[PDB]
Amino acid sequence: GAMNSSNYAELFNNDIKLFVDDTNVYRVTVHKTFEGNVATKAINGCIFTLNPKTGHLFLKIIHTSVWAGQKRLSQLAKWKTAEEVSALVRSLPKEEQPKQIIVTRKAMLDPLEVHMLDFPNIAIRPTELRLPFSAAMSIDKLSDVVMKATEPQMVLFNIYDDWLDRISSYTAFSRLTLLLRALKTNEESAKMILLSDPTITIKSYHLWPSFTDEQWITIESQMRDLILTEYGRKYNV
Amino acid sequence: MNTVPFTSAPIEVTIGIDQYSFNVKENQPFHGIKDIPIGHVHVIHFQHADNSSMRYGYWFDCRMGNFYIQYDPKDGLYKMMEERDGAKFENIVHNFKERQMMVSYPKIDEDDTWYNLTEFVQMDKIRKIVRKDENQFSYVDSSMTTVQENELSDPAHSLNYTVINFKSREAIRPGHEMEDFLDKSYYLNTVMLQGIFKNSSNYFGELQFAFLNAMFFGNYGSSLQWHAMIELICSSATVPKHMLDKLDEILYYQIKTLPEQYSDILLNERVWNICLYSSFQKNSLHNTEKIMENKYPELL
Ligand SMILES: COc1cccc(CC(=O)O)c1
Repeated sequence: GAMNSSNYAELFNNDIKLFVDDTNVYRVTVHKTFEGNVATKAINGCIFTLNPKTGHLFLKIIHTSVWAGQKRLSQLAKWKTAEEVSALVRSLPKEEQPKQIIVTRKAMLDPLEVHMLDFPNIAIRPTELRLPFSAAMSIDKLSDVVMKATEPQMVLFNIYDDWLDRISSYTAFSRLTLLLRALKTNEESAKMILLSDPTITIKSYHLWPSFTDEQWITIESQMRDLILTEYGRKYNV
Repeated sequence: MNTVPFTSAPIEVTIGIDQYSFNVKENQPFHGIKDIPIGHVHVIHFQHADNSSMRYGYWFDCRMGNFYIQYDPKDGLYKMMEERDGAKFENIVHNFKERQMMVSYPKIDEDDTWYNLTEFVQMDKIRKIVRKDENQFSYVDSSMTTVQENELSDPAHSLNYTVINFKSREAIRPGHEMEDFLDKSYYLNTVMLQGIFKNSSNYFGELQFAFLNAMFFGNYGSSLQWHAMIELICSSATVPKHMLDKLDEILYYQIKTLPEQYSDILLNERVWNICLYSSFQKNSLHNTEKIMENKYPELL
């Protein structure tokens, strides 16, 4: 059934599973036309497919050419997502294929179920968690590879950098969701927190700065403050 | 005009014959139903006064043999049987008819309701859905499950309706996933009509039989089958024009006949709202939409 707070540790057991988030697949800018009407212009997007136990991120870049001449793009985007996830699964060796795929939005259930009919043993599940994966395009290196793409492309990352050498995947996921929630609630402030200290850098092969354990505690506290704050600035509390 | 004679009526029972019904008291001198129209299938059905649980009954066609009803006190039900001795059967019916011990099939001459509900229903197809090859008539009751229900438990006692499943490899061509799921024309026209049913008459026959088993026996799996067969047509963008016009007439008479008080359990809100107001065929069922809106505007 659905994934929620009660069965949360299931994410970090040894059954392979992927989260799929489609919120950045179809992206547009809305603008005025010379005649004063409104039109959209698509920009490159991405499917965010994440193994929460290992941090492995399969970032399928969606180039704007896939929308050329198509209608009902928001509906097509869900089926395109499901097509690409199905193709990714088929590309993996059998012992790497997931046993479950968790979709962050319930509208992905039928498109993914239909594309995975050949895989009756892979469970397709929704979730009650409100996960902040939409903020993935606030990670500079992910945004850069999406916007520079001139053709469809898959790029592999580890979204935990080297954190699993020092922490568990439960703790790594908690750190990731805190970082992404902060970037989603106040991107400018969050990025200021992450980079204010020029002596801490991002390794070429990493996404996040090379914080020590103690510095991560400070960083993590600064992100919680940001989130609670914004929740005040928003609601006036 | 044919007759279904009865040995006796030892237990109080409500007896249905097609859309008609009458109450028989315990040990009442009731010996049959006469003046049954030739040319249609018929259903004779039962609900005991003491256990309204289990409506049950028999589909039959008097052109196929001489059938009589007799109460079995061991199995506790009214059973249909076939008499092979024709002279004997004619003689039994003639005796009951002279003593005026039978009720008359009470067809009004203007009234085409039963024809309209059974237009495409054939006894040979009923007997493939309800498998009991040693009899020419077919038993159905409230509890019998369908082949599809059993996949999701006795096979001999099942309703072998054609399995319809919109999220199945049969319904979805590799590479046309979105296309075939959002427009079921392939599944309707190639897989089901050309492939399985062979023609629309056989499709409509199974649809009509499923409705009638839902209405007369409260058979839940038959109700599921009826709605699935409607939804498959309404969710197809490409349907022969004659099929849509005929479907409108079929459903009109089914909705007209449905007991007003069973609409809550025999009509699926989602299917009907989708079919009448969202589907490809939302503008193609004028008669059905008008009777639904005037008779059951709450469901919608
Ligand atoms: C009650 O109607 C009929 C007709 C044919 C045979 C029988 C059974 C009998 O022989 O008693 C009953």
